[PDB]
Amino acid sequence: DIQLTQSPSSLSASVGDRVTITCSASSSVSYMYWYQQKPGKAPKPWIYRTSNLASGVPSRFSGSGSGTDFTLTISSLQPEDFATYYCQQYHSYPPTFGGGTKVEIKRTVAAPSVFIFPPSDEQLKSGTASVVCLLNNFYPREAKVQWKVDNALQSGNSQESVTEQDSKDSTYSLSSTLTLSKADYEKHKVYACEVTHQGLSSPVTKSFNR
Amino acid sequence: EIVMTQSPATLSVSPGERATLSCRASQSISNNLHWYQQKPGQAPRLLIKFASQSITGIPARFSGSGSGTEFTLTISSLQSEDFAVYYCQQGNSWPYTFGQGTKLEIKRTVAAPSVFIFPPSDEQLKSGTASVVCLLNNFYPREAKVQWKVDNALQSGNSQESVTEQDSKDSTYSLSSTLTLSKADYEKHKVYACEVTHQGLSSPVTKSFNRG
Amino acid sequence: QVQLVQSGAEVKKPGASVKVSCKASGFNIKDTHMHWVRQAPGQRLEWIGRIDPANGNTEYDQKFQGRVTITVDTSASTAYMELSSLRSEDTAVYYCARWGTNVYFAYWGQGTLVTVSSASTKGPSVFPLAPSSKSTSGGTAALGCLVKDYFPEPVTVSWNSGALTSGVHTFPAVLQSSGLYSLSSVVTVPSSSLGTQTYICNVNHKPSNTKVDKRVEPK
Amino acid sequence: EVQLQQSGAEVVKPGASVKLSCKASGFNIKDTFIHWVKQAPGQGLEWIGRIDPANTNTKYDPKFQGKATITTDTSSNTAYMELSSLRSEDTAVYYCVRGLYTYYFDYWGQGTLVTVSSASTKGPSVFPLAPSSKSTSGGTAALGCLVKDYFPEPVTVSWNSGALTSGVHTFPAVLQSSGLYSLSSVVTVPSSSLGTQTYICNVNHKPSNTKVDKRVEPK
Amino acid sequence: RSSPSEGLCPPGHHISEDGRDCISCKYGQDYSTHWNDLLFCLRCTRCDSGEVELSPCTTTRNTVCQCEEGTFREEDSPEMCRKCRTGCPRGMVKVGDCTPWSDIECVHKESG
Repeated sequence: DIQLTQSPSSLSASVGDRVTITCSASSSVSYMYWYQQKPGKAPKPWIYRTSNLASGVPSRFSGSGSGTDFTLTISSLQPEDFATYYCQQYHSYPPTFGGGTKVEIKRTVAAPSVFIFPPSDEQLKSGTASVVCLLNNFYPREAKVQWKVDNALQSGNSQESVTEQDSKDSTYSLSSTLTLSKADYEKHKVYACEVTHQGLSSPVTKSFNR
Repeated sequence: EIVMTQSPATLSVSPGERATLSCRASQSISNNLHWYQQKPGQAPRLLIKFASQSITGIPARFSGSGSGTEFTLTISSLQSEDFAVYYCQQGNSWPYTFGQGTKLEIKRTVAAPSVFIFPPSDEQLKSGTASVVCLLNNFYPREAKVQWKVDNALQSGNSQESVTEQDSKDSTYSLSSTLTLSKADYEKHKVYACEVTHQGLSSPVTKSFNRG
Repeated sequence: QVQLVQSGAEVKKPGASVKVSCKASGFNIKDTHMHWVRQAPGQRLEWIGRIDPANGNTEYDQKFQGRVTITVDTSASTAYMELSSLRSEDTAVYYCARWGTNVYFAYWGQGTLVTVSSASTKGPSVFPLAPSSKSTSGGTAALGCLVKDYFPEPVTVSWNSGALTSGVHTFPAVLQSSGLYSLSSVVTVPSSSLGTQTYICNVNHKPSNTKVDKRVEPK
Repeated sequence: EVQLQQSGAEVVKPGASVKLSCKASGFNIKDTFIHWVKQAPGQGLEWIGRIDPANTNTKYDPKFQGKATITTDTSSNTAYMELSSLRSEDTAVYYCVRGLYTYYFDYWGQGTLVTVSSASTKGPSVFPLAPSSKSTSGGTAALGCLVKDYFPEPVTVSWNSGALTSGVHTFPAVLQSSGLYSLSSVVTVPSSSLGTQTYICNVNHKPSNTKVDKRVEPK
Repeated sequence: RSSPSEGLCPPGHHISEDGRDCISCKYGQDYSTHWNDLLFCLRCTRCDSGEVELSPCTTTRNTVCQCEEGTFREEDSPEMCRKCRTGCPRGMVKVGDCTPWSDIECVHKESG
């Protein structure tokens, strides 16, 4: 198999910038095909035969490359262009794809508006307890959380989820959720989430008492 | 005619080895290529039809491939049964045409010939003709050369050779050149010999005799 | 006129097989190879296999050999892929596609959501996420609605029957160790407006025919 | 079971013609194309022609058109090939061949040896090939039996009425310039056993009804 | 909204490497039978030794061959021309005849 290696994995870049995505190959390839996949949609073939645009594709896009090294290049980005881009080869059996490069918008740094939400009265009636820590409207995506229950660094008790970039703000929002049975929840009292981020210059903590 | 061209002409291999025989065609014939096996002194057997399709009652080790102009027969592990001539044949166009055959030969250690010479009988000399016989026996490879020397005279067009097939046991060859001459020439000369050149000797070997 | 309609989203248990259809129009299936392609959630594209619809001749990637049967019905102009002995690893979006070394264009199906889990259908348990009645941030306060322990995807969520749109963040769902999904949706609000205006989250789970409306109030 | 018995070996002079039969059994001739094939001595196979015995319809290779004519006798279930104005060039093995398809041959006849020469029948003149009294020891000791000036093929040869099989080499026959065949057969023997054991070669030429037995002893 | 033709080269032609321009198939050498995006035209079929030519190749239609003779095309196998059975076996009556598209049909004489 001709294994395709796409670099970089991701690219936070701003509107109007020149972007160059590479796709390296483990053996020589006669022609290279690029696709644009937007979230929750089928991949759109975007470039054929290394360099040929697909019909209805802007002139700013361009593909290039020879043997084992190929590059997609976008002369000035626009909001339509923000998606994952995959490379493929089918000329040598079997067909193989690259692992994709996700292009994301570059914006000024923004610290998260952090909030904490306790488990509801109704939740405690059931017997499970789910504490919620919210990080809202921030940039970049790179952020991390440490749940401290009476100054105890907890691990494997929580799960995160992160939104996609807002069309308006181009910010992210994240929600980590500490889930524990009422047995563990009653016995402890102080609950907190230590939030580290580039835009803070210092760890920010929000907390509650039971 | 569509010309079928089979390569190689011959193939020295041992049992247990893979054999790949190729058959080129001068024009595309789609899948219309058929392989046959002919064993010595026997009628040919169909092995494969339509390039790749196997025939019932034929071992699974035999297998075919190809299309257009290039086709290959393959025997995944040879056996003594399999050492024979193999022909390819096209059925796509009139006239139907065969390849020239690839003969599989057993490959074995070099063996120098046990050389012997036999004079013409008393009975033959009564008739008036005289036939001297030089025997080369149980040798390998088949490639061997004989020079009849009568009083150190390199003779030509006076002799004929014949060679056996590979021995089913030894996988060696044996050859017999026969120098035929009338009484007139035979009586007048005295020393008779056959110089035998061969890979397994490193030096031409000569065996000889005198009259009476 | 060129189209590739794929079958509906399938929810199945481990071990059970699934046959995915892919109906083609506006071109000759027979012209070229029809291939199927796997895409795990937010992940690589994996080529599964291909069929030469003129021949009916299949070829597969080693990973799926013995486990996938691609087939075609030229008369119907539709291709199929059967995938057997399923695992949670096979949770993916399965794509039907056309491409080849003899045709310039490539066309792709919409895709089929195939989820694999032992869990059976379940409505959610909705919970409020009330604000600290402290106005610490100053001007703007945050309010939320928790959606826990449901199966399968998806859940739609709106606020005040879709009246509040700006400031809203409905998150991606997360698979718990229990085998059930769990999601949360949040809205930023003016802290001055908390007392007067009551805030209702609307939760719809069409697979279990459950519609839920729950209030969010201070303290 | 399917079989294809061909006629006996024919010995013919130049100009004279020959009709070769090929009797089919275990199936109806009309259900199979029948072809004839030439094979020169130790040489390539040449397709001559094909006949559809239902139709009586012939197809030939242009090379042989006018020389070979193929026919069937459906009632007798035997195919024939007539071969005319013969030459020494036509010395060959002629094969009768069968197929359910035109394109290839599923069964083959045993073949018919057709020899073309002006020379007429002749019994052989057998001669001994005695071992040299001066030569002893070496790798081994060799003894032979010369078969000269006979016509036509074949000759069968055995040793000590078939008692000695191992070490024996009966050669291919050779066409001499005289127009007569000539063969030799040889046996390797232990030099120590030459004195006690007498060695007899047995020569059979069935065409001339000649059975010959001759001794071989040292001189 | 979009057409059968839309996006594609017409029959008798094939699309170029450049993804736009339409190149014509060569009459006799190759052909193309539908509005298409073929990188090359399909090679015209040449009728087999065991076949009969019913049509010659155009640029929009491939050569049409047929077994004829006293033979027929077999479907389950590769599509090749086998010789027709002459007659029905014992206990069976001929109900269909040798066509290029079929062997004879035998059926029981309502015995057994």
